[PDB]
Amino acid sequence: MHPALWVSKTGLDAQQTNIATISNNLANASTVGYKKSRAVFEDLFYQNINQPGGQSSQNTELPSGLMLGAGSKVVATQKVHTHGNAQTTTNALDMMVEGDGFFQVTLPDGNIGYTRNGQFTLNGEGTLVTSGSGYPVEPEIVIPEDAISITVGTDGEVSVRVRGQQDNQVVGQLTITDFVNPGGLEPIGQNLYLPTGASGDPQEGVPGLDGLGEIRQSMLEASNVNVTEELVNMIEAQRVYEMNSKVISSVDKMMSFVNQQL
Amino acid sequence: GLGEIRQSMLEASNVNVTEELVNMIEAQRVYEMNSKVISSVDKMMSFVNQQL
Amino acid sequence: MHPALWVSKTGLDAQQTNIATISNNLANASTVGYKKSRAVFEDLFYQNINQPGGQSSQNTELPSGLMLGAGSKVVATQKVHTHGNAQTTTNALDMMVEGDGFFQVTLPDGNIGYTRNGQFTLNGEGTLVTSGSGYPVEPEIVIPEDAISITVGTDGEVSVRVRGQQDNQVVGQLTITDFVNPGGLEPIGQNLYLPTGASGDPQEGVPGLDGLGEIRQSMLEASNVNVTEELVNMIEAQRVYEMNSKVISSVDKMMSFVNQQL
Amino acid sequence: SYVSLSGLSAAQLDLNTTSNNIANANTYGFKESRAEFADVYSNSLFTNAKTTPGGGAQASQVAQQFHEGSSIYTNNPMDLRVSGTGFFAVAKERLTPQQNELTRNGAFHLNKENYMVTANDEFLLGYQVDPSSGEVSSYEPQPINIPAEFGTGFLTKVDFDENGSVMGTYSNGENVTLGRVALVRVPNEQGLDKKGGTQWDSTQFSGDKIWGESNKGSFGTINNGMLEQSNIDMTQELVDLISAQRNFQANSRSLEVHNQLQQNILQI
Repeated sequence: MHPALWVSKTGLDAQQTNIATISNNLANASTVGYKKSRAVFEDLFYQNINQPGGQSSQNTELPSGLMLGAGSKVVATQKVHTHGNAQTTTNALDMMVEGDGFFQVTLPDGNIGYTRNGQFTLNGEGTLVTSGSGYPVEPEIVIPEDAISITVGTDGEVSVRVRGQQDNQVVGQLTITDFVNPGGLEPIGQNLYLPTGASGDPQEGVPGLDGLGEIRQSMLEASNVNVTEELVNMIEAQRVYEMNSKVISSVDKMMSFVNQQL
Repeated sequence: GLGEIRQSMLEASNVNVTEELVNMIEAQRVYEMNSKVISSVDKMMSFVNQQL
Repeated sequence: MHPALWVSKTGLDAQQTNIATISNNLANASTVGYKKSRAVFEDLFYQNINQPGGQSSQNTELPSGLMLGAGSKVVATQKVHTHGNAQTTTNALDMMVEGDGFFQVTLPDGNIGYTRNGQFTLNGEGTLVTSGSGYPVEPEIVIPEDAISITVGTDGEVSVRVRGQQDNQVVGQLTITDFVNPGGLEPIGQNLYLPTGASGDPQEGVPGLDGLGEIRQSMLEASNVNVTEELVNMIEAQRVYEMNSKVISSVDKMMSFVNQQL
Repeated sequence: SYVSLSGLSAAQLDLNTTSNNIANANTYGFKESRAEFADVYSNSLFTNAKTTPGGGAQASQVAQQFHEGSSIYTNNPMDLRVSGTGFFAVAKERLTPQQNELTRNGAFHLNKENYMVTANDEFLLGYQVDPSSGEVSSYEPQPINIPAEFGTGFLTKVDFDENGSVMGTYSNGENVTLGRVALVRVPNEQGLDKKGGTQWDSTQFSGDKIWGESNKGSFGTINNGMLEQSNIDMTQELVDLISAQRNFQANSRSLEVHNQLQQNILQI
């Protein structure tokens, strides 16, 4: 009915998406290996009423044209893939990637999913799996029943010590995958990511060579959410939300006045 | 292409109360304005009957 | 007068039912053996103005049809029959079921009611009755006047101790009943339930065999209500309640406008 | 608003898990728990893929951290402890020892029939060895009995060596080996389902029970006169209380903001 009604509708939607993104960041303030997200704002197309640069008389062009905007929207939810802090734990099977890299697991459909969460465990067969849905870790790491301890090297070599045997036996070799643009990964939930077109090809290697990060045993990577920043951004987004409703309130009152008068 | 089953989780309604209420603002105003035309035509036909 | 008036009326009643259920949980926040209830919503029938999938022409059928809903309602109030926390008390006549099961009491009409509330006591005859209205427990457990200490076993074996006589003297045996669908039980007040058609046949047995819970003497079962959940849900239901009042308020204003113009 | 409630639910679960650890700061054999959370990202065919706000936080699993707990010294030969990996095998019924559960507390005593039982009158299981033989003859677990008279001679002292063998000396000066305590291990300890009284049972996620002797293979040793306290750290639990409250308050602020947005439109 009114141009300002639709423009402010896009303003309300944009701030709702921003607040929803911030609210999700606060929810995952204790999720291990979580990467915070920020909303990216941009203005929509501008209606061309008067063309800027139009030849308003010879040797005279419109310095500024009448161009009415169509509002704003959140164009992307950019993942901030910066490193989180390290939590020292006593568990021998929870690991951390110190630097660039992702743990790779086998999804039930057969594809390989990449995760930053290092909270791992074992199943009844001793295969190293995740502590959530129990996805096997690629490549499979089978801990023998004769092991008395587990040590995961910086280079990812998983070794165990057997009673009555020096020179601990190697039972596996971890490989981690890096991405040129980790922010382009598709979050599929359960602290897992899937490669996309904008993510780049998955490049695999030993964890500590070719720029890959190191594997830190008995250590967890905390989420990188800054609660101070999230709460301040929550207040600002609320203010922009309320001032857009004032335009709708003003437009609604104008239409009510016109109907009674005109 | 089928979705996954998530135990101990529920799917809330996808309605956006922000969109519905602003749509109510538009719907009420356009409804009133179309009533203005009928009232205007009603007065026009009354004027013609009395004059013509 | 208006389709929106009736649809929002059903919405108002659905939220009034939801808040009433929530308020009931808060009221019974300290009741022993009380199971919180949750309201289940579902939409009503849809008017079939245009058939979805109907033929708009040959080789072309209507993709989506014009189907108007009739509102919503709370179709069921489901009891969340999850176990509550255990309270340790110095009373020897209050017991708890650790696991599935229900105590059995004799109603004044002669039927048997099932109760998770274990706060029992004695009447003048020494029969083990509930600490409320005084309904005797099935089977009768009468404490002799020579008893100096009352012990109730894990397997429900009730026994007392007598001066100058070694070995506890057995006085009775408690039995508890389970149901396939305890959520189908009928709440009749006074912390009592009744079996229904959807509850299933009552299965009685020794408390500790065939999947039954165990009797914990000097221990009571708190209510499973979480005031955090109830208060948060009550705020949400209040907002939805005000949503349907805006529709009714707008509909009333439209009819007022038409009464003056048309 | 559900995203904020997801944060409140996740934070409250963190409080409840920590409060459970603090409550059991004195129970023998307790293994602390850690609340693990996971993200929610649900999309459909008709949902825009560029902007993907999360669905909240989901409870992944309440872990069962199985690190060794500190030992207390009671100088009591009937109080036992496993130094290493392994659990004691305990059966509620003497007649059927197959229906057994795994425990870590070693507070045992003798019943009126002289069976080594737990505080709950649940019978400890062990291997049957001949008085003259050495290692285990039959590996099937049986309740451990320490006879009052063997010949005759009356029981005087009971002690356990590092191999778990229970040895009872009598008045006639005859030392007879009455058996050795059975030790149980599983490939996955965190997969065990938790019963009452600091006891576990075997599941499919935990693999099968591995019956073996103490100080043999991957099993640990058995020490008498010691008990294992809870494996919790008070300072860590108290700090986790601090961080969990400031995450319930931050999420509750998000819930408050969302409500005030809906109130804002209701006044137009």
